[PDB]
Amino acid sequence: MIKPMRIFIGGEELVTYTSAQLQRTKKQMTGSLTVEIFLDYVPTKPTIVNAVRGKEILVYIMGELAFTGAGGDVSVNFSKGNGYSVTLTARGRTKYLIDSSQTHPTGFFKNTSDKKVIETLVKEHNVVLQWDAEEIDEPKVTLRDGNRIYNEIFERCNQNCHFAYETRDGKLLITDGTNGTVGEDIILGYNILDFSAEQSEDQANSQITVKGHRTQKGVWGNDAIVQPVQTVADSWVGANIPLTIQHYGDATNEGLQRRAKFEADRRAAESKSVSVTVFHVWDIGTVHYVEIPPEGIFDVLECVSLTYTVDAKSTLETKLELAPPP
Amino acid sequence: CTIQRPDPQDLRNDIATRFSTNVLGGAPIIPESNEFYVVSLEYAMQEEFYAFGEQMWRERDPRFACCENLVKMAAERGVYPKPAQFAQGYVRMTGTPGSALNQGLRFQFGNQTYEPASVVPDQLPATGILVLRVSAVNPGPSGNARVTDGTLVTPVPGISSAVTAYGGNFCGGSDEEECEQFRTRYLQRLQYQPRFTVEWLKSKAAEWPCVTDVFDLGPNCCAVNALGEVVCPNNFEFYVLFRDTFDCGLAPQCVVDEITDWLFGSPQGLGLGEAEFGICGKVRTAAPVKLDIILDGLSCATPAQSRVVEERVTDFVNRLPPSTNLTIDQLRFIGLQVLGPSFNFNVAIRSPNDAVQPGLRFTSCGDAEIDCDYKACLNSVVVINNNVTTSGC
Amino acid sequence: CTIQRPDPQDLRNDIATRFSTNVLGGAPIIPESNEFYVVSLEYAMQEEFYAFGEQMWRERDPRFACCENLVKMAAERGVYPKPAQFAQGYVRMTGTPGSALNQGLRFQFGNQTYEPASVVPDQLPATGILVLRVSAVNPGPSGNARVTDGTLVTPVPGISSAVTAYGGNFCGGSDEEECEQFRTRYLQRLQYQPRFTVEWLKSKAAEWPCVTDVFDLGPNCCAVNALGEVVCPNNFEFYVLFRDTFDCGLAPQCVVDEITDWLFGSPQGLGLGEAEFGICGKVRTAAPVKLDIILDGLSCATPAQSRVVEERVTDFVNRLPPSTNLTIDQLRFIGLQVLGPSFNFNVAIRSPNDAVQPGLRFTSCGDAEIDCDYKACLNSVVVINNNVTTSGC
Amino acid sequence: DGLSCATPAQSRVVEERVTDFVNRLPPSTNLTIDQLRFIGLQVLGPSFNFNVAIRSPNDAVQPGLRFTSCGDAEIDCDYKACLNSVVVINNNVTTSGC
Amino acid sequence: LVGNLVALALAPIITATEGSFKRHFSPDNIRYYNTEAVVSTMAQAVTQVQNAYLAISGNDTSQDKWTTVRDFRNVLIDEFTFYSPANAWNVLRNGFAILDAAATGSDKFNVLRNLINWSSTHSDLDGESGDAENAIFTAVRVLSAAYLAKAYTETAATTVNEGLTQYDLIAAVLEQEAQIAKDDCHDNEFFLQIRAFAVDVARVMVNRAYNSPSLIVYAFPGTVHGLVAAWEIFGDAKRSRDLEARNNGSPWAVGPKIISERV
Amino acid sequence: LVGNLVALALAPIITATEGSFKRHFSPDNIRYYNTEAVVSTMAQAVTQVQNAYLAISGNDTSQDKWTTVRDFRNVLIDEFTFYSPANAWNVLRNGFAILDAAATGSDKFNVLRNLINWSSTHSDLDGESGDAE
Amino acid sequence: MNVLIPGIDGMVSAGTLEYTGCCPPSFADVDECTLATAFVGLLPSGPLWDRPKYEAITTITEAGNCAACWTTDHCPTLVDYAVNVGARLASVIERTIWPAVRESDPFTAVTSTADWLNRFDWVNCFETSCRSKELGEKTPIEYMTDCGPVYVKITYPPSLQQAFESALIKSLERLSMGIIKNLAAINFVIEPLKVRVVPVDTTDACENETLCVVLEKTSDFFDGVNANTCGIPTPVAAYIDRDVMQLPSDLDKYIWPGHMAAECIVRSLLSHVSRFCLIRTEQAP
Repeated sequence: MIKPMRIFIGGEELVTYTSAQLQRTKKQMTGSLTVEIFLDYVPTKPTIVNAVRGKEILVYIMGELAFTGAGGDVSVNFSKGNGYSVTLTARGRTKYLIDSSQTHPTGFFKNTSDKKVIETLVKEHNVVLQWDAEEIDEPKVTLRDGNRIYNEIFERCNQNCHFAYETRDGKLLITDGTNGTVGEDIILGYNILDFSAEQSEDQANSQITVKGHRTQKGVWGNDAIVQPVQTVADSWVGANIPLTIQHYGDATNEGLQRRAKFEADRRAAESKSVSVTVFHVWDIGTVHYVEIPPEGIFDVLECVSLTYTVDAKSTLETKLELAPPP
Repeated sequence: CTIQRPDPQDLRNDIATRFSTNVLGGAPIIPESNEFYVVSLEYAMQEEFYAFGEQMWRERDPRFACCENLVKMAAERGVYPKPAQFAQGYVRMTGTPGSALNQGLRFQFGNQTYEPASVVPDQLPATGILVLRVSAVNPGPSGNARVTDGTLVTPVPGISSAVTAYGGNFCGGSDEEECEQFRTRYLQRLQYQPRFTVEWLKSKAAEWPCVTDVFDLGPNCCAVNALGEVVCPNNFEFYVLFRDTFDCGLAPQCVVDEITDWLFGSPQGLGLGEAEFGICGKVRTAAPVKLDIILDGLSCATPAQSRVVEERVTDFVNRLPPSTNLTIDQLRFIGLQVLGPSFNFNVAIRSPNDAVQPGLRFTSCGDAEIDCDYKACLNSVVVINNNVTTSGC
Repeated sequence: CTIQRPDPQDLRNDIATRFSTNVLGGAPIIPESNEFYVVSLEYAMQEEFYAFGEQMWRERDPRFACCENLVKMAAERGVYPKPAQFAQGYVRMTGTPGSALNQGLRFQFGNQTYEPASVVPDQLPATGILVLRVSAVNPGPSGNARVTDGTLVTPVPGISSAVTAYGGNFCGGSDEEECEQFRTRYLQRLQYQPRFTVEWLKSKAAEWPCVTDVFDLGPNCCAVNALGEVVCPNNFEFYVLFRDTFDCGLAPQCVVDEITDWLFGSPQGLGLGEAEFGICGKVRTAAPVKLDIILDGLSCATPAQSRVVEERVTDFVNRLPPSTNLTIDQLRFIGLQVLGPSFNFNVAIRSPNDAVQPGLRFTSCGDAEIDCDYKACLNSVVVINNNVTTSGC
Repeated sequence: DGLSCATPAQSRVVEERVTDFVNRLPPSTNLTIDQLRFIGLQVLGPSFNFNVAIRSPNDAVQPGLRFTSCGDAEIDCDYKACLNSVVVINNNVTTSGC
Repeated sequence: LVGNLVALALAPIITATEGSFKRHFSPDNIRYYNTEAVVSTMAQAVTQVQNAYLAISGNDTSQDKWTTVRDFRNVLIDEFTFYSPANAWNVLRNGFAILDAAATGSDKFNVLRNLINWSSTHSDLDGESGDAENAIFTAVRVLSAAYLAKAYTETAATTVNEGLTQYDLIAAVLEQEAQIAKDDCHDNEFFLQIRAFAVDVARVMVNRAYNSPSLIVYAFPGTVHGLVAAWEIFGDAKRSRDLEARNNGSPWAVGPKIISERV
Repeated sequence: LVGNLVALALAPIITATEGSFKRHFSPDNIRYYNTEAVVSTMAQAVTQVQNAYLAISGNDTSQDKWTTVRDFRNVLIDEFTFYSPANAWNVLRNGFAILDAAATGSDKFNVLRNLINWSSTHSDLDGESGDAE
Repeated sequence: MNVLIPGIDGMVSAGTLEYTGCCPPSFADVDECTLATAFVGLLPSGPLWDRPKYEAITTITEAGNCAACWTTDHCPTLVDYAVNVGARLASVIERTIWPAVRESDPFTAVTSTADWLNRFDWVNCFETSCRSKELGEKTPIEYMTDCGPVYVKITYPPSLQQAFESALIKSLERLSMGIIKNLAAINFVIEPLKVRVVPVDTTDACENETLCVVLEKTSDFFDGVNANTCGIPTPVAAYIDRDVMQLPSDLDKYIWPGHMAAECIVRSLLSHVSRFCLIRTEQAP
């Protein structure tokens, strides 16, 4: 059987979905399910509705979990001729972290670690954290009053390189490397329905200089105003394209270099973007060998994104966005 | 080997004979032909077969088996690895009565952070004092401490910031069990164990809070009758060391007496405690004998070697069991194993201010003979650097 | 870990590579040629090898044995399937004292038929009453029944043909075990190592037919913990009750002597019974001491509370351990729980008809102090009112 | 002296280490007692009793073999300590076996 | 929205168990000389669940175990925790849920079956005390039966008789519990609830045994190899591994009747 | 799922060699009068890999070539580095990884071949010492 | 009534289950001839394979090795290669899988008994010069010299040592299962060594010193071990004549290894008891 999906809003195995698009990504905290239901209306018989606006779903792809998290919205349309459709949208369970507002009493974490400040910024909405990077210590953590549960995490995992995204179970994964799990060697002429590689040069940078200030206890004057600096370099770009991305917490040498290398991996991973459309419908961090000789790719790349699409007519295709082989 | 691994030549002869009797109808084989090479491959394949069978036998042997397989094997016999432990203790806080309390209490003791274990009462009791069971926040041996005063991190209205460690110690903190220690603890359960109750009692007494080490009766504590023959003890006695609470880890008598009461019962031998029926015994402690150690000739070495030698000799003396001599040869071996065998290095064991101590005698050879119920204690390790270095000056 | 049966396609790819490199000098394996069939045949051999290997290695795992490889591999370690067990109970016969008694007696209770499970004396005792421990002739739960009056199948001269079971209690029948009820009880007797604790003796003595509960000694018994020149306790004594079988739950010496000979051994002290080697003991019963409780001031409480207090007092006094005082405080506190602090409720303990009984004294506070090898058995709880109150009106 | 009260595996290990240390001793080098005690202090631990002694076979005199004040065998040039036999013995009573 | 007849819903039976537990468990309304005994029995039940989890997790190194163990210990060491029906029931349900989430399928069989045996006993106390202890035992046994059903459903049936035997075991346990909860009109309501959960587990386990893989018995003339049988049935010899878990018989002689899946 | 049979995978053999090395190398469990010899053998092997890298890099000027050389000295100067199997194996594996990443193809032939000749000897010590070497 | 047979927990009663039916065919079944001819089924079918697959006869030579019978009208094909592959396969199964499955169980090990003893950490009490004095004044294997006894390491015959080590391993495996220390469980544990512990006293002891126990032999024959997969373990004698093995004269006339191992095990089990002899008696077959 070609059958990939079987959606469950709660146990109701969707059998009417006229189309579907499921997107997973590392550049963000969530995903985006988008189902299309029929929903007939006979204007004499009784009709029943479903006002879910929050009733929880999952998308088992090809006999395996793909998503986990109709919370998004209901979008009942109309028309005379092809009307009566219902687009349901469903973000990832790590969402309220995105649309909430921090309500922690204190506001001033003292002598804490980024892991802990993240555990208490999440356990207010029951989103178990899959911490798999490391423990970094920091003296002063003051959250801007009611900023956002997601802005603060993104800020706390960017100044110490940590990808923050969501898994297939419904958890928040704060990683530092890859998800291992290597796979299919996509070769040009073997399965690529379509490809598009673009390694531009307007989004690269030779030297990244990180400056800031020291926020430790007792440290003042020069040792907290003058010294903290670092200059990391990407010996691949070319000419002197300098930069200065300033730091915003407890600027240690390691802290400086680490924020620096984080951005030096962001800019790197944006300077070779390979979108491939493959055929039939597990790669949110997977590495694959890719072979596209005409554009000179013979290298091992990491899939940043993954989009399954369907439409009963001509579809079932997967769009991957990959990660550069520096 | 464990299967058989027959003589190679014989195996190849048998393979060739089978191939000739079956395929070629009994005729020998032309060397360097298709059939010769076919025979050689088969042989290689059967050699790999022997190997695979051997290792499939090995993968079901407690001693040589991957950790995962080891844990799966031991779960079938009742041995499970030990998880990580959080420290524990009691905190006594004070303030004005009637104030409000919440579950977000966190205490700062030294450099560590601690949290309530039980449910915090809604209001501070009318006495004005609250005693709370408290566990550490980070698992491992770091949570263990010996402190008496601490501060409140999260300030609460009407509650003074100063809190006290009720008891003065935070026991229990331990780390996860490795795979090799778990292997050697599992393999100690299947093997034939004489005097099983002695090891059982020791492994049970090791679970008392803050008990760091458990030792048997040392050698300087045997006993002989009038006839001149060794007497075997009819009870079960041993020593314990609380190495992170008291000085040298030696505890006062009341603590070890309570440990005895908990382990054997009162009266002992009736099975009221942990031990079985008809098991008497006694947990003991020791008295410290202070010793100075002087290392001469250590300035000739690189700073790394000097630092590591001092660390190792301190560690050795601190972990020396009670009722055991601190001989010069042991310290000298510790120094030799680092500095090399042709290095000049002399050690000396002295008493502070050359005073006489009970249960300490300096044999002619230079050792420190230590009587029963006593234990060596490192007063100070001093290194005598008379400016001697590698190049004059 | 490490090594495992290879993916079929990978196995064949490796066999083909070896065959083409070590035999055919590197030539490809052209399909449908004789080398294609030879490679297919070698791959089949290796597949059969790996599959047969994984088969027996499963046949030796107790969690997946094939039953008969489970009944052995477990009868070599001493774990056997429990068969259908017989029911047991107590009968009581009467006749002319001194009558001749046979060994092959048989009793008819309803539809069942029982036989003496102990040694039958040569003659009827002089008192004229003889109690016996019988067991069913056919196994199974059907042996468990509730019948009181049975007949003597074989008429014996000078013996009444009408016997009575003691409480119509025949307890102990059950059925055999299946292959799945036996995996557990095997795969679990492999995780626990027996120990000889007091819990062990107290749960072993409860296996006897129709022993409701077993108590340790009491406050008023005095125990000789050690027997013979020895430095550790080696004596242990009990108190068993047959509540729903005997009067007040006390059995005569004849039955507890048999329990003693079964548990601790015939020549006591040599490990011939179910007890450890060298640990003599005894299973002693007690004598009933009737007590008459007078609850003064319950009549005024609503009938529900009075019924509750009665059914709690009678049940507290029934289950009272032998050789333990029935203090007045313990009885008062049963009324304070249902009646509340605003009730007046006095409790008195008396002997029936103010008669003196062996082993009964009254303390200065009114406590019924019981000398040991005795047990407080309820005679009748009576309610009365002498203090006037406004509960009426 | 004092090995029999150790696990047979430990005694076997100490014997196989002593037999190999003495065979490989460079010529004209004293076989000292400290170098032997260590071969025992490493596997037996510092809680075990283990004394070693060096003697001439049948207490006979050999050319170029002297004994120091501390019990070490002093050897002259052109002479090398070759092992005759290593012997285990137990004379000091203990409670190891009971 | 089609139904969901491939899966068990354990929420209604757990709610009914909560009701029947809190109805017969109140260590503040039993005689004072029995509360300590009842509460010790409750703590012993929680200890059993703890041991189950500690034996099923094994090589789980993540700090989540490291906490769950500390939570179990902090609950057991305290003294006033089990004197309230709310805390006791929350501890019991959460313990069973954590024991569930630790493994998948067969791994959780032996453990859970031991639990069914532990709570297969009856209480000797009288009146209300015995009713409280029996409520403890009944809660444990019914939760174990439900979670063992959920464990059976998570793994594929190797033979129709195997799936039916597993269903027979679980249905027998549930009928035993219903007869207990109906003996002298203890609670009629829990009897009805157990009956409903029994018919649900019946539909799911029977569908699993007969229809999850559609097992057929192929009739081969004479016994044959594993590879040849697989290739003739499916047209794909690599599926020979599939014919070994269901058929007993040497790999070179499987048959002459071979159980396999539909084509 | 096509397999790039155009390519060698070195990860499995590297992990296997790691296991086989850490099984027979414990310089804390060998006789005291051979530990120095065993550790010296290890240091000499790492010196061979260092000389290999220096002979293959040649005209590399980038600062990575200055830091790598500094790290080789720093690891060979210190004494207690090779007394632990973890540090020994990590040093060896990273040294080979750098020797690989220093050139490409033909260039790395003679150098690697010399190594195969150096490690084609056997140990003279006995017992566990011979096993460690 | 029930008739109880000894067990790891005293005297339990035993029973029998019904013959279920499913038990995969085991090693005993595999034979070169029964699966040499089977492998001929793996070839294709057609006019090239029909006749040869029909004329496939198989015979047994001297050393097993089921070969094909080349009558004087043969037709060399691949069918005989398939006979060859099947025969091999049976051979490599019988020499690679049957051992290493026979050796993983203490109750079937044949060639790995000394390794099993090294696993069980079994140490002998009679073989060390620092033995306990309560073990007797002169053990059966110690001869006398002016300065005390001298133990003599005995090198038992290979078959006898194999049987003795196998019995010791069975008994150590049973003991490791945690017995209770009564007399029935002890006797069941040490049963494979063909030795029984029997008390000396009759009257209720528990009031007298010296509660002693004598060791009594239950047979003059260790049950051996069969390397094969079909047969019966060949029994060997469990004793040694001192004069035949040419040992010093002071030793006992007959030396029994099983008796010494059993005495070690029981003296270690009942060590915590304070008053217990063990009177050893010289037992001639």
